[PDB]
Amino acid sequence: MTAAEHGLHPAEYPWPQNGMLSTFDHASLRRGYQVYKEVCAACHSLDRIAWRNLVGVTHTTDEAKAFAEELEYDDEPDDEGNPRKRPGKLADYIPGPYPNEQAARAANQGALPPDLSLIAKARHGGADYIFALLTGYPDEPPAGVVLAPGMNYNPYFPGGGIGMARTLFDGVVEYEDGTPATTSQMAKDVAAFLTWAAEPEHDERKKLGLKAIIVISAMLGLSVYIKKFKWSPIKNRKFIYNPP
Amino acid sequence: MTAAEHGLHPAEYPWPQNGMLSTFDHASLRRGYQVYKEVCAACHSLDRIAWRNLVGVTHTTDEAKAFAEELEYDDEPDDEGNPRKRPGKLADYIPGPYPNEQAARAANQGALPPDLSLIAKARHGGADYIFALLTGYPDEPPAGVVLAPGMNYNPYFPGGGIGMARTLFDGVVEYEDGTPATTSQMAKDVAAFLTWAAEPEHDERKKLGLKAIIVISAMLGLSVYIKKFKWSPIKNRKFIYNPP
Amino acid sequence: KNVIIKWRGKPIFIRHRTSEEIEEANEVNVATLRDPQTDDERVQKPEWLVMIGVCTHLGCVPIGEAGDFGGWFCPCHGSHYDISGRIRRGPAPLNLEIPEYDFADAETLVI
Amino acid sequence: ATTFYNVFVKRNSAFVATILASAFVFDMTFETAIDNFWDRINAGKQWKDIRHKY
Amino acid sequence: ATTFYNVFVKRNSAFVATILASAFVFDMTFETAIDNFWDRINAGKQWKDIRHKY
Amino acid sequence: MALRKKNSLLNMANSYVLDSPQPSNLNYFWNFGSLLALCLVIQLATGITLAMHYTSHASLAFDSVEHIMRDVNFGWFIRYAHANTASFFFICIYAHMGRNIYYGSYKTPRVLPWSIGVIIFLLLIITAFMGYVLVFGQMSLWGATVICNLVSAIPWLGEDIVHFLWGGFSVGNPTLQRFFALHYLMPFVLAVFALLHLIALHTAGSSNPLGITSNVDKLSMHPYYSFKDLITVFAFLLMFTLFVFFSPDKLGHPDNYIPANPMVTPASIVPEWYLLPFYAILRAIPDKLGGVIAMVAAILILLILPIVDRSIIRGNAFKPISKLLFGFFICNFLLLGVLGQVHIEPPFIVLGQICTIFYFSYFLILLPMVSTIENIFFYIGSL
Amino acid sequence: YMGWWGHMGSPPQKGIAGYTISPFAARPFAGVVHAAIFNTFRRTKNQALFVILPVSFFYYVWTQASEKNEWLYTKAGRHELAKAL
Amino acid sequence: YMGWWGHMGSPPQKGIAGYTISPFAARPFAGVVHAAIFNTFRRTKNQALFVILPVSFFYYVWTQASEKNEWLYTKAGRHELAKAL
Ligand code: HEC
Ligand code: HEC
Ligand code: HEM
Ligand code: HEM
Ligand SMILES: CCCCCC[C@H]1C(=O)O[C@H](C)[C@H](NC(=O)c2cccc(NC=O)c2O)C(=O)O[C@@H](C)[C@@H]1OC(=O)CC(C)C
Ligand code: FES
Repeated sequence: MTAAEHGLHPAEYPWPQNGMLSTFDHASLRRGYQVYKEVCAACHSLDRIAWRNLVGVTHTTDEAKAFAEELEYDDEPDDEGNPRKRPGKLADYIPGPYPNEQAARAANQGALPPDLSLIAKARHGGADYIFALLTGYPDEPPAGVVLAPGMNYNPYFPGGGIGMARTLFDGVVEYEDGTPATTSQMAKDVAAFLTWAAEPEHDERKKLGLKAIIVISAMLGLSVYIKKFKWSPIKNRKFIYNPP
Repeated sequence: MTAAEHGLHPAEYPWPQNGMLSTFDHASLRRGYQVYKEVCAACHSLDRIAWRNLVGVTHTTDEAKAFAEELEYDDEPDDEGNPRKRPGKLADYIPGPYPNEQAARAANQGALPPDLSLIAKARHGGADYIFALLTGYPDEPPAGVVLAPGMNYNPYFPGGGIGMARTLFDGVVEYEDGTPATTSQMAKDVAAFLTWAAEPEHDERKKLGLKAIIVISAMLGLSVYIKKFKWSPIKNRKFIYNPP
Repeated sequence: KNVIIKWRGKPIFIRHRTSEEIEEANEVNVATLRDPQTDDERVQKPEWLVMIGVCTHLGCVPIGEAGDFGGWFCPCHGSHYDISGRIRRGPAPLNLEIPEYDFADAETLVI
Repeated sequence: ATTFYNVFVKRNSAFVATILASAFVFDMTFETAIDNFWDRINAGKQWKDIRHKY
Repeated sequence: ATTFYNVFVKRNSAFVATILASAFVFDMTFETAIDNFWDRINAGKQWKDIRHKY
Repeated sequence: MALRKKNSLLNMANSYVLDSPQPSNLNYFWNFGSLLALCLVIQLATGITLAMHYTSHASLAFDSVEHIMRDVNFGWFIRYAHANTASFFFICIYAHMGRNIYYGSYKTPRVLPWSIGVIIFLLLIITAFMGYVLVFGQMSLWGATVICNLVSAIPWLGEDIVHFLWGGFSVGNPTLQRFFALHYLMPFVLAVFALLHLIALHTAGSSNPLGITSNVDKLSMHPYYSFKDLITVFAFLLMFTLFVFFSPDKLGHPDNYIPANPMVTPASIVPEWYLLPFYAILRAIPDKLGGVIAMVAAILILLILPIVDRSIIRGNAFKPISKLLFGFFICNFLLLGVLGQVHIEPPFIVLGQICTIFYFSYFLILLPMVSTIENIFFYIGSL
Repeated sequence: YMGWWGHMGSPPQKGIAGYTISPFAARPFAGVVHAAIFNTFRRTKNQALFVILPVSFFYYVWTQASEKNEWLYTKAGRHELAKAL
Repeated sequence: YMGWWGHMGSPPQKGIAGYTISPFAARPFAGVVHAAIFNTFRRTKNQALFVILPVSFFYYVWTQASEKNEWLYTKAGRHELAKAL
């Protein structure tokens, strides 16, 4: 296919979490959550993440409960069977900006902003793709590209025409930790955040893998000693033949 | 337990469908549907039955479509993502009188009228229990029974006090076939109807069972001939012993 | 006042019982009780009656404050529960079950 | 009757072919026969008996 | 060192008991050692490192 | 040499189903083995089919079973066949065990097939209990609640174990999903053990109703027992047909057609009929832990029959006193069954305790006494 | 303990002559009427006691127990029930 | 075709004496360095062609195909692509 049809393949950036021994930077994850909440959440849902998931990753229990309690969720009906709302709890899922697909598409000139809970695993490239995409809107589309109406040019997106406009501009977010909120900083943070959302066990997984690698390496070394020890009678065997 | 606590056990009535070779009387089923629709459906749902299930049992396709098309059901949202209703189709399920349990209980002084799709299989007694219950409200509770407020005495119901009032009175329904709508006639019809609802394969099941009984009986007879034929050498064996 | 908290779909009655309510409950001789228990067995704190607000008969929810022993009245078959939530009159065999609840703070309980 | 044996039974290929053809015919006729029998013992009861009113 | 053999290895019951006790100790110490190592190579990155701000 | 003997694969089939040497005098009670194999095949066929239509989520399980009954072509049949064959499986298994006890199939040299058999019996109980829960009707739920709360009586760890099995604090969605997976698996484990008890039996061959050696007079398994097994297959299928087509709910409990409701408790929680004797044994002991141990011991005690039967003669065909004792044992086992489904009321409480003592005393006292005395009577009587 | 055809593990047999006829030469139903009536009567009569005694005893036990239970939960049986609890 | 210990189906063996020492009497790692270096070199050298020839050929094929494909879907390759379809 033409490279246009595939999309430009994203650069390999050195993410903090790349590397067999490396966790996420949780301060980046927290910054990234703030980007999601102030920018992406306007159009994109994060349906697979519950408030409880942020606790002990990005937020304390109190901060997360505060976020949950600011929202209203559907309760069980009252005693007259009339519908009711309740304040959110830690077990609640982070709510979407739209009630259904149709509402979502109507607000986005037909395009459906996907759920971002898995988007880091659901695209070739992962964090690098998300970072590349958000930072890769050129000021001007390459001369001679024909964009459909309501499309924006982005070379990393397959086909080139994406229904999502550039959204990150210097200082759209005010980070609470005093980090300069540059386009690239915000994209790095939110891309890290979304990667965590897709794979929240990532830190635990790689620690257990370190333990497993060490034990299995030792057992591999020892298994070879034991095999050679038990086989030495057979390898060392000699014959003396006297034809009868 | 006290017999009160168990409930009086219902009589064995000779239903048309009792008997290995007997189907339901479908004219009774149709009459019973009319009782359900005009009396029971005020409080009880029939959630497991779709309009299509009445077709070729009680109603023609046209009559059933007419019943479905009179109702409104939840459609997929419109293009602005606003909720919408549509007219019913044959694949739709017969809708309940209440949106939820809470609404149901609030309308019935706390008691929850159960769904009747399975009630004939879900009680000891089946059709006989339903018939006995609907016809078994005495004019006066036996002297010395203390009914709780909003309870009605019915000996067939375990405990005696049922939250469902007597509902069948002579001429509450006007049958379309000119059958006199007496309490007993209506109870017989509706109990038959509910029995069909619980087990709609009943007629097919018993016809295939007749075929199965006949084939398996013949094969049983033949299997015995064949076994005796193959075993006759062994059964017929005789010995002559000459001690050596 | 009595609150109704859903907890695993089942309703939880939490009553903030007054002094005189506690007194009324501490009266009934244990002897004459389908399910013999005293309020002290039921509550771990006399000001917090916490029960699973499902009637022990079939499983309707009793309407509180109503009754004949002025606690809870199941409208379904007319069983009356107490200010301890003990069964007094009607078909119900047992007293309204007590969940495992702990006072983490004096102002918050977990169930 | 030797003829009958020789044709349909002696060769197993023929015997099994005869059994399967018989099974086909039995299956078809038995279906039809049960259908008619069932309709007579349950006369005026089934949908097909009341359908004419509609 | 004959002593060591005689006590811990000669009887299989003793050998397996020694193996399992060693496994228990290894398991416990290795867990703790990995935990500390993991915290040092990922310093300032984990929640426990930023939690103090809150 | 004939292919069926030459080829290693064919030879294994041959050794079990064709040239297998059997005693020439096995009576109809030797046919329950093949009926249990037929039940196991029907359960696999119907079970796998139901699994294609069932959804293990608790919000949908009961509805999926209604979907099977109402929407799936022949769904009603596959569901009722599976549910009723579970009853027939236990009729056949009790018959098969009864035959083994009466004819002393548990004695040397067949202790091994017998002992594996006792494990098959345990797996069948577990299999059928979990399958019952999958419907997620009221009997499903309240059965899982009560039975898994017995495990709470295991001291110290019991509570933790229960919550671990449920996957939660009560019977709910996690429980249902895990029971689905296990109920799918357990029948394959059961089939493997069924095959192991046969392989174990192959060393001694089948016992026979006279309890003597059959080495003197053997008959190939086919065609003699093949065609004898067809008689009981057709007899079984006649009984199956009467239940499945004409009375599909006669063996069941209507309460399971009410969707599970953790609030409402059913009128009476009684298990499926085939568990009832064990349930009566459990109720007989007042202590919770005692009751559970007794209930498990009621099954495991079968493993000591090889020890406590002290007879020099195999089986009961020739032992009039043992036959009477066995009759009393079997009738008591049925009375236990009936006491499992009455209410916990006088005078059935005391009666259940007497029947439970009689059940255990058969293995521990009576069989050892009676078998010792009969030894002496045979010897003195024939002098 | 059990061998296979040709070394089954029978003590040596000698001097038994066994005879039988083909299934096609025999009447498979010969004397079935006589057997179904006289033979089944003989075999049943010989085993009747071993079934009838335990069944009749346990039926009587159940009957006594079920009748007592029923009577205890009547009005007449209120007092006897009160003592039994 | 294969028997079991004691009747394996070997032709009769005679006059072979086999000797070995205990695993505890041997160094299991004796001459490992020599083998790891010299023996592996020998064995690899002897088999190298059977791997290198097919792998190098199929790698070259793939390389030619992937480079052509890439070139056909450029601007420069428009005409050659048009003919190829
Ligand atoms: C006001 C609208 C809007 C905002 C703000 C927005 N998006 Fe999107 N986004 C979209 C739409 C519409 C699409 C789908 C575009 C398409 O399929 O043509 C989309 C697509 C995406 C995709 C997937 C592209 C693909 O390969 O399918 C990612 C990843 C993404 N957005 C992330 C973000 C992040 C991260 C932010 C902000 C930090 C963000 N979006 C802000 C509307 C938005
Ligand atoms: C206006 C109310 C009302 C009407 C009309 C009504 N029911 Fe009910 N029904 C109830 C209530 C409430 C219950 C539950 C009673 C209880 O649990 O105490 C109930 C229970 C039942 C039960 C189950 C009783 C049990 O065993 O749990 C059946 C069967 C039943 N109704 C059938 C019918 C039929 C058939 C009709 C009319 C043809 C009917 N009902 C009309 C309110 C009604
Ligand atoms: C799926 C369950 C089972 C299957 C399919 C099965 C099948 C069989 C079969 C086919 C035989 C040989 C034929 C026969 O005697 O009937 C047999 C024999 C036997 N089975 Fe079972 N069996 C099962 C369960 C059990 C159980 C639960 C026990 C014991 C508690 C048991 C103990 C035996 C014994 C001891 C024999 C040898 C009996 C003898 O021939 O003397 N089996 N079984
Ligand atoms: C020994 C084998 C088996 C036994 C004794 C057994 C027993 C049962 C029982 C008793 C039920 C409850 C039936 C009811 O009342 O509806 C059931 C349900 C079920 N079984 Fe099995 N089963 C067996 C094998 C299998 C197998 C192999 C599967 C393969 C998945 C399976 C799948 C199911 C399913 C999906 C249900 C739920 C649907 C239903 O209730 O009908 N079963 N089983
Ligand atoms: C096809 C070859 C694979 C070997 C295993 C298949 C089955 C097999 O061996 O069949 C045999 C026919 C066997 N019957 C007997 O032993 C038998 C012996 C003597 C008398 C009678 N009856 C009297 O008249 C018998 O019924 C049987 O039904 O046992 C099944 C359970 C076996 O299934 C398995 O274990 C595997 C799995 C499906 C349980
Ligand atoms: S349900 Fe509570 S009173 Fe019967």
